[PDB]
Amino acid sequence: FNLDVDSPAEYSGPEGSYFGFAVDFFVPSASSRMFLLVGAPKANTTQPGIVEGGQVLKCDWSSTRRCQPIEFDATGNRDYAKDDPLEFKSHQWFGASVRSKQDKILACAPLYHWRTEMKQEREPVGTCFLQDGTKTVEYAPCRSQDIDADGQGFCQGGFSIDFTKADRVLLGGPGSFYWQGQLISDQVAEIVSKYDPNVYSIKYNNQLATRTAQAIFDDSYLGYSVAVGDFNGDGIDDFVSGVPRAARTLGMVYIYDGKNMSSLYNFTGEQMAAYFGFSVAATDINGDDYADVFIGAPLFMDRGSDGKLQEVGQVSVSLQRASGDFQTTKLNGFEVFARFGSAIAPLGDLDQDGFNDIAIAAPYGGEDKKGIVYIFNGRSTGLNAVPSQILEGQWAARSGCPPSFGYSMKGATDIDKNGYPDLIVGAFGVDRAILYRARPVITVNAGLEVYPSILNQDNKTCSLPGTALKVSCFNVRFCLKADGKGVLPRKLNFQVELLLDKLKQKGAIRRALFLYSRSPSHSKNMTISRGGLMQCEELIAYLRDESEFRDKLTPITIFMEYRLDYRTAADTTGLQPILNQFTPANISRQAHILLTGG
Amino acid sequence: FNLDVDSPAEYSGPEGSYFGFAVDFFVPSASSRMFLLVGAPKANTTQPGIVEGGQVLKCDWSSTRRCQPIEFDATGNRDYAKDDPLEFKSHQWFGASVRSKQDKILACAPLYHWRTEMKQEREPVGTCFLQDGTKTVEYAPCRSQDIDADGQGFCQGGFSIDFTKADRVLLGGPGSFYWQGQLISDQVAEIVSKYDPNVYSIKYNNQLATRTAQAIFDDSYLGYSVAVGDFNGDGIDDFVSGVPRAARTLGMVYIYDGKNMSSLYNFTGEQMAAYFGFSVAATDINGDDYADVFIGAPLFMDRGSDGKLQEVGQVSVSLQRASGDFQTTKLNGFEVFARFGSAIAPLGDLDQDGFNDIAIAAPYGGEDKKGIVYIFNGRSTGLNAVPSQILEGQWAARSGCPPSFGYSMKGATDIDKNGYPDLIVGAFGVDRAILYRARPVITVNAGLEVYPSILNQDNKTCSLPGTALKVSCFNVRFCLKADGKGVLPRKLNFQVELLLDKLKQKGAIRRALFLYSRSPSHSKNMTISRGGLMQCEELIAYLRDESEFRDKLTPITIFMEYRLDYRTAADTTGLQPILNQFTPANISRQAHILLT
Amino acid sequence: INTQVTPGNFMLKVHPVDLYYLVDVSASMHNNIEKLNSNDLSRKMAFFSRDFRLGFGSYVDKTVSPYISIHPERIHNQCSDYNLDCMPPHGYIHVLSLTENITEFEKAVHRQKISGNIDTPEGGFDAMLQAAVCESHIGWRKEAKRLLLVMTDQTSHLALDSKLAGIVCPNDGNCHLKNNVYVKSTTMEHPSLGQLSEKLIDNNINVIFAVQGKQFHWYKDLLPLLPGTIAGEIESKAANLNNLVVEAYQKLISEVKVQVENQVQGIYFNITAICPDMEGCRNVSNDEVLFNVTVTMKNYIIKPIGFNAK
Amino acid sequence: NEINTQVTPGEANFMLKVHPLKKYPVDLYYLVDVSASMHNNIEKLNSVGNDLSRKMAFFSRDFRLGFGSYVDKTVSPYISIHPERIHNQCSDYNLDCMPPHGYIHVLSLTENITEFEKAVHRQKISGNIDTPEGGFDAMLQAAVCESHIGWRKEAKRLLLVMTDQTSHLALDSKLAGIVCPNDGNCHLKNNVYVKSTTMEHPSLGQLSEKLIDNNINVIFAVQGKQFHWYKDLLPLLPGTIAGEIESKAANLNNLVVEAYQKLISEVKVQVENQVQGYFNITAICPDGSRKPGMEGCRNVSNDEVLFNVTVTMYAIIKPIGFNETAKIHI
Amino acid sequence: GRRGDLATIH
Amino acid sequence: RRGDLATIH
Ligand SMILES: *[C@@H]1O[C@H](CO)[C@@H](O[C@@H]2O[C@H](CO)[C@@H](O[C@@H]3O[C@H](CO[C@H]4O[C@H](CO[C@H]5O[C@H](CO)[C@@H](O)[C@H](O)[C@@H]5O)[C@@H](O)[C@H](O[C@H]5O[C@H](CO)[C@@H](O)[C@H](O)[C@@H]5O)[C@@H]4O)[C@@H](O)[C@H](O[C@H]4O[C@H](CO)[C@@H](O)[C@H](O)[C@@H]4O)[C@@H]3O)[C@H](O)[C@H]2NC(C)=O)[C@H](O)[C@H]1NC(C)=O
Ligand SMILES: *[C@@H]1O[C@H](CO)[C@@H](O[C@@H]2O[C@H](CO)[C@@H](O[C@@H]3O[C@H](CO)[C@@H](O)[C@H](O[C@H]4O[C@H](CO)[C@@H](O)[C@H](O)[C@@H]4O)[C@@H]3O)[C@H](O)[C@H]2NC(C)=O)[C@H](O)[C@H]1NC(C)=O
Ligand SMILES: *[C@@H]1O[C@H](CO)[C@@H](O)[C@H](O)[C@H]1NC(C)=O
Ligand SMILES: *[C@@H]1O[C@H](CO)[C@@H](O)[C@H](O)[C@H]1NC(C)=O
Ligand SMILES: *[C@@H]1O[C@H](CO)[C@@H](O)[C@H](O)[C@H]1NC(C)=O
Ligand SMILES: [Ca+2]
Ligand SMILES: [Ca+2]
Ligand SMILES: [Ca+2]
Ligand SMILES: [Ca+2]
Ligand SMILES: [Ca+2]
Ligand SMILES: [Ca+2]
Ligand SMILES: [Ca+2]
Ligand SMILES: [Ca+2]
Ligand SMILES: [Ca+2]
Ligand SMILES: [Ca+2]
Ligand SMILES: [Mg+2]
Ligand SMILES: [Mg+2]
Repeated sequence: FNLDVDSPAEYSGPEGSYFGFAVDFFVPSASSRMFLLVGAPKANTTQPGIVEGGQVLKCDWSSTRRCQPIEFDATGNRDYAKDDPLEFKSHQWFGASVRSKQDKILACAPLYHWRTEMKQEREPVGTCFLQDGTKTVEYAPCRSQDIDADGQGFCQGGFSIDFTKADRVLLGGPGSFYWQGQLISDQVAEIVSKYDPNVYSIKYNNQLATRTAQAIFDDSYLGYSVAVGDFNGDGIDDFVSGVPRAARTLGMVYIYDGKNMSSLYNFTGEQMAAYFGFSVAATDINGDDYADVFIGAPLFMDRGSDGKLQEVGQVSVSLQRASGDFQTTKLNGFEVFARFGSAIAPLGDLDQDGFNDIAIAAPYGGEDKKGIVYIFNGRSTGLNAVPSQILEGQWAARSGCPPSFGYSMKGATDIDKNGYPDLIVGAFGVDRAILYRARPVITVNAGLEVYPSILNQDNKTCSLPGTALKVSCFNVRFCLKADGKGVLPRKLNFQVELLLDKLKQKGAIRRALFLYSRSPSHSKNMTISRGGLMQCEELIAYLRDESEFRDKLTPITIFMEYRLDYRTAADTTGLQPILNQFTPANISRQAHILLTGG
Repeated sequence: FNLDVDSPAEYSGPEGSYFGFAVDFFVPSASSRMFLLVGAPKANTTQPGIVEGGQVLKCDWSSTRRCQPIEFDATGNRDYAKDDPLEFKSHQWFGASVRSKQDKILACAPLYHWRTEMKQEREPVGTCFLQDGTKTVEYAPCRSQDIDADGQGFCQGGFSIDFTKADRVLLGGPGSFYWQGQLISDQVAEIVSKYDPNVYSIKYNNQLATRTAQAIFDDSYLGYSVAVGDFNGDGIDDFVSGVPRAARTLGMVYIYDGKNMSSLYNFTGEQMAAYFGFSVAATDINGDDYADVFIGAPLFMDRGSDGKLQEVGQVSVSLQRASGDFQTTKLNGFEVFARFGSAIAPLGDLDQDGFNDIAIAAPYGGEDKKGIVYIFNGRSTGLNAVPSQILEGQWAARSGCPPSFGYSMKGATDIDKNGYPDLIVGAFGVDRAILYRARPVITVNAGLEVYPSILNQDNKTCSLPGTALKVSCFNVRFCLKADGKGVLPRKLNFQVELLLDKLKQKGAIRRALFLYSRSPSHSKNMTISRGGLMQCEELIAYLRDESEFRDKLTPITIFMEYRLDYRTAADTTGLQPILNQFTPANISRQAHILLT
Repeated sequence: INTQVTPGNFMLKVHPVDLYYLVDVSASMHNNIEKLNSNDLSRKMAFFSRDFRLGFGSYVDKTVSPYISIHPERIHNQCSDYNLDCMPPHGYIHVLSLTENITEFEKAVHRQKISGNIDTPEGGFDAMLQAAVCESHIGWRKEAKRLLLVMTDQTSHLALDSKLAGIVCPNDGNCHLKNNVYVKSTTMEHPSLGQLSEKLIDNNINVIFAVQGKQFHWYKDLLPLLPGTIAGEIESKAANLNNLVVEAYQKLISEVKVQVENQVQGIYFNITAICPDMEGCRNVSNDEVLFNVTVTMKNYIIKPIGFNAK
Repeated sequence: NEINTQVTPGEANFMLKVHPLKKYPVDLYYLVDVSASMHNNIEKLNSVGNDLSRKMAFFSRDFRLGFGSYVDKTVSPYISIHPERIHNQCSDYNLDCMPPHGYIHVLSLTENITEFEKAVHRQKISGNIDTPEGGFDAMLQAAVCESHIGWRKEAKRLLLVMTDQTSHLALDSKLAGIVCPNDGNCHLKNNVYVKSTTMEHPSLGQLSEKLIDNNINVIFAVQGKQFHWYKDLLPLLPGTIAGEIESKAANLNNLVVEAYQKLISEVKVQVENQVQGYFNITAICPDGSRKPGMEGCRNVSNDEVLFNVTVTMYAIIKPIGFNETAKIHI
Repeated sequence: GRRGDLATIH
Repeated sequence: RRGDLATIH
């Protein structure tokens, strides 16, 4: 709820290059600097005689919003022999997938084709490039002697990727073995140690991979998506991958062990063609210290209110149990054809309340299908199913392809170093990427007392200011105390609004007024020091004369509400704090007239 | 803590034969019987014209404790030609290493010498025999064309041996390549498929063996000892070996992949001449399923409390991390010159408490240097460094050599089929071997309630039987529950002993008495069923009249102790259960008099 | 003051065929096309349809990598390794608009060649959609139960299968035939079942799946997600098409479901179907029906299953 | 009553001292490795005596020197069991080698220098196979066998060990089938170590204790790179010192005198026994310095020593290799 | 081997 | 050939 929609950082790329198809952060270390990363899969490059060879750019956070491509490979199509092209880097979609871990950067080209050393063929084995400081190496684990479709010929390695806690790569290739798909994992220390530019099919010792299976598994797309997280307590990150066309297209999500690639758990969708497994994510969403699994099914259609079917989408939420089980809960979309669940981005603690949070995108929803993103906050009981914030796409369709705001996104990094995780969103349909900054959260403890509460009309104690009349008075004391995590000043300006006898309407007569105003309402501009003790203001109210109103039974409600002056609490960049949406910004008490007695 | 010492099974061999130098179990599974295997390196035989060739005896556990020799090779020295002896089986120390897996037995003679096929030489290549029920064969991989010290001529193959999970042998030979040492692993399926008694240098197809290296590694003793365990998560057992003289005598331990014999991990001792690596063992000790490594350094000396050195020996425990490196602790010895760490024997789950255990010997420690064993139990956190049991050698040195009780031992086999691993201990110095049986462990939960706990002298409710009087009563209830694993009786019998107002001594008047006895003590023989519901017994006590005692401040403590009737809980063989280690010998409650 | 539905616990009741042969001409279908050649359809069907017509079209898959081989020798002839007389692959081709001259269909089929590609699943939903929205090219008759017979032996490609080929732009659901050929087969991803179902319903088109192998049960398990559609297994001994299409048409007319559309920004439509004995009812020609609708408050249709009442 | 020692006193924070008597009488024993690798060093040992007395007169107050040799255990696999080489381990190289042996005592401590000169010149070379040699077996026998060698009562007992290679350890004998630990007694039936084939080598612990109990200081005369081996073992053997023989030889006399100087400058202290339970010693030098008990004090000659010892919860306190033990008890 | 659309041929 | 007899070698 605290993402700054007022002044988001916007980044642009060359037209038609799908700038924003993939995004991520980059915190190299060895220096106090940070940057973004954005993928342009259809970008034209200077590589000799190559069309739309793809490219990944590095957009900087410091002041200006300028991006520069990363020369991963300035060469062209190498030759296996005279006039015999070894590779085909045109339309390879380099940058279709991006992923960074500290100094290492890994981009891939799912549609890179190569010749095979054995025959003049054009096979999309897919390749990836890895950079670390000044070193840059190629990584095509599917570029092997195991060729053709029954082998790794169409694997399209790098389709999806991810790092691990201990510097192991995880790579998907849904084409392997007649589209059974495949997963591959290699130690980063081996991708660089065993790299040889004259060798085209490199073999790594400590490699883990899935093997070919029976033909029934054909057309499963193992490796269509990937995530990582521990699911057996060993500490070693395990491998989670979506298999959308699995189980007669019900879809599945395989979990393999990260130490020996042995199967651990299976998930199985429940609707055919729902593409259960288009997206996957893992993160502890309830402070239990156990990674929780999120699975996307963008094409799921639920039986609506009128017994009719309509495509909305659905994400499944599973909480890892100490026993190894999963407490699974579901979550449908809101708008039709919005493809809810296309992207699922862990965020960390977006509000610094103790539990991690997650973003979920519906790239074809909203006004004019400009795309939407939904923010969901986590709790000890699980995921709060009502989103706390909605990000609306700002760009109308350019030419043919919708903007696709939310198709990709990445979070969990505090780039402005303010204390709160920030978020990146991409819209390749207009070649854009946006960086939403997390606003700090102020938590307010408000208190309100009204004494006495049983009011006695004939108990006339206080005298009106200046005059000699006497009225039945009673005190109203409101208290205000606040603090917050992150970059804030030491004093906050609030705007308190009190109202007496709220139940009464405009035409109805109001029975309780304030001693020094003779009015129901009372405004105040209070100013508390941050993290201080309770600061209170004591007021004196009174009742109208006994003979001015007839209703003595209806209660007299006393309502308070406090706003915060945001424009003034801004930091060095104009990022304004926000009030913790958890608590109600209002509280109400009550007092009643005393009737008869003895 | 549960090893039976009251009546162990003692086996004895021929004098001076070093009977007990090497011990193991034999569980054929094609006979549904179980035996002990004992090595007698310096025993005489009937082999024609041979002296101290050595034997291996099959000692039977059932019925009397009588051993028989196994007939592996009844022939004498073969001839390469007339009057050109090929073999020199005299003083070959056959049986110095024994190691049995299923119906397959493997003995070795590390001092066997042969002539070689190229030269009238006499070199100790060492040899082994392998029996499998009805067929027995020879196995001498160091008896090859790689003769002389420059090769395997002095390898002494069989100095240490071990089997693996997947029917492979691991054999060590500390003398290969001018004592660099060597490891050799051959499939058992081929040691039998390729054997030929007229071929002396046999080729094995799938052999794995270390390779001769730089001369700096001379005098290393690779293969001095061997163990097995997975250390790279491949399922196949990997090879672990001590190299006691490696690294300028600091000692080392090499681990090799059990699939292509490529080096995996290196341990290294901290002190010179400690002989780090004399013994090795590999077993999961903390229930994680990762083989943990145990290394002995018998001659290690620790800077003692007085700033002076003293040789006590040291074992190093190393837990295998999931990351892949090891978490290592060290554990020193107790008595001087006891050679703590000469032998290390995994025991399995000695108390079936969920974690495997281990024994560690000090062959030359104790009263009159008769040898001691130290039983250490494992925990989730590692190895509990406090020994729960001590086994003391019970024989005085016959002559010349110390009994060496514990120099060799083997365990992790439940020979009596009672669900608890037993332990074999050998003392070759007196030609003896003991079978220590593990007693069943009973876990007992005891309960004791006292209500009300504040007693009102003027609250006379219960009537004292036998008199017209009334007295202030309070209830004493006690409960009991017992269970155990494995072979146990269906019902156990505990003798409960309650005493009232225990803080008073003979002479001092006891304030509270039992209603139906007018006595401060109460005895009951309670009988509960193992694994059944708890059993309680409610009682009633009362206080003396106000005019019979003056002290009202001292608490009235209620003391309970509950023995077990061991003799009746014993099984058919007289092996009686044992109460779990940390069971209170007594539980107590309290009640107080109420003043004014 | 009438239509064919009455009217134009409150209940409601109800009171010329155009067939389009959309056939998979992939390599795996080499044995089924030879049986599709042969006239009898009209023989069995004339008495019940009260005059009818039939068109014809073919489909294979998207003509891009990795669904086909991009090798020059087979990019145009996907059967180069077997030097077979295969025509080029294609997403969807329209050869014969709805015509009453039966002999033209017989000629258009006999003249048909076989294509080929790589991956088993075929891009059939791509052709089905175009056949539904393209009314001017096919010529769907106004007041006529519009039928679309899809003939294949394997599972179909889904919307997001196109991500492999780098196709990420959703299908727009319009007609794209510049010269009776689907041109967007390489630019727009396959349609989803929701997109397919809605466009199928909006044109009052009922689907008939003519499938052969074990993959018949696949299309069978999807009929709940496509109201107005039916499936039927071709016997691998072939020559069963005529008996299946008539059996499919009979069962199709016996099915009488009801659906809703739009609302007044908040209404319940708690329909409750009652049979003469899921909103439909089979084994029911001009016999009674009845559906009970419940209505509430907190403004512009009720659509019969593929039929021709606001 | 009396105080008849060289340490003050002879029999809580009580201080102790020692009297650094100047001009000690010395007893040296040349225990030399006569393995084949030493073939070039024995020829250099011949004329070391006469000059030794020349150089040693300045520091010693009359002295003697004995001689013995060692090779290795005369069993397989340390030697060749071939009949032709069992007695002559140099048969392949037809050299005039004497038989191998564990330890031989040829010349008891004698003050007649010409006697040492004769016993060395008469010495032959042996041979065996494995590089390491069984030296510790001989050192022990030379220490415990007091009646055969004749160690003088009042004489700083010196033992020069001369070798060029590392030594066999206690448990190396398992290869030979020798598994009975060393008993640490004297086993010379006729000036010949008989148990070399029945008892395993002694451990460093056993060796240290027997060296200290007989007040014997060791000098390691080593040549090759293996000098650093014996150097790295002096922490485990109090009272010993090492010296690298120059590969050009003629360094025995310079090491023994140079080693003796440092040996007399070294004054460590050790403990012994207890009452079933610290002895937190703190040694102090002639120059104000806080030196640990075992730290001794270097560069001391006939000057005072000191070191207050604290005892809290029959025992002996031995200066390192001195002929005087000041016992303490309650 | 060869599976998929061209398998029956093949 | 190394060991004790190597110098001779
Ligand atoms: C690929 O590698 C993985 C390893 O990552 C491997 O999975 C192992 O499988 C083996 C057997 O197949 C398991 O070994 C058994 O483990 C039994 C006890 O395991 C329980 O306790 C474990 C102890 O861990 C605790 O302590 C450590 C250190 O404090 C800490 O790291 C832990 O968090 C925990 O506190 C525990 O790790 C383990 O957890 C697994 O199981 C639970 C179900 O109970 C599940 O919920 C978890 O998600 C996790 O999967 C488990 O709880 C042990 O008693 C048992 O010993 C018996 O059998 C052996 C023979 O194997 C006998 O020798 C012994 O005497 C007993 O009879 C055995 O050792 C091991 O625990 C698994 N490890 C993991 C991490 O899952 C796969 O099999 C490998 N696949 C292939 C194809 O090789
Ligand atoms: C007639 O009306 C007058 C007022 O018009 C009334 O006098 C006031 O009564 C209130 C009680 O309703 C008194 O409030 C208390 O003040 C004392 C201090 O003197 C506090 O300690 C009291 O305890 C708590 O009050 C709050 C909760 O109610 C807490 O927030 C607070 O921290 C204390 O813990 C309480 O506040 C008030 O002091 C008097 N004022 C005067 C001037 O007397 C009178 O009692 C009425 N009489 C009749 C007969 O109706
Ligand atoms: C806050 O209240 C004070 C009253 O003293 C007023 O002067 C000031 O203008 C107010 N500020 C805002 C932002 O309303
Ligand atoms: C008070 O705050 C709550 C939020 O908890 C809100 O729902 C409610 O409408 C508010 N009431 C008024 C009168 O503003
Ligand atoms: C005894 O030793 C201690 C060491 O701390 C020293 O302080 C003290 O002076 C010594 N005794 C005397 C008498 O000096
Ligand atoms: Ca894991
Ligand atoms: Ca969790
Ligand atoms: Ca949160
Ligand atoms: Ca931030
Ligand atoms: Ca292994
Ligand atoms: Ca372990
Ligand atoms: Ca245990
Ligand atoms: Ca047992
Ligand atoms: Ca296809
Ligand atoms: Ca030697
Ligand atoms: Mg096909
Ligand atoms: Mg030598």
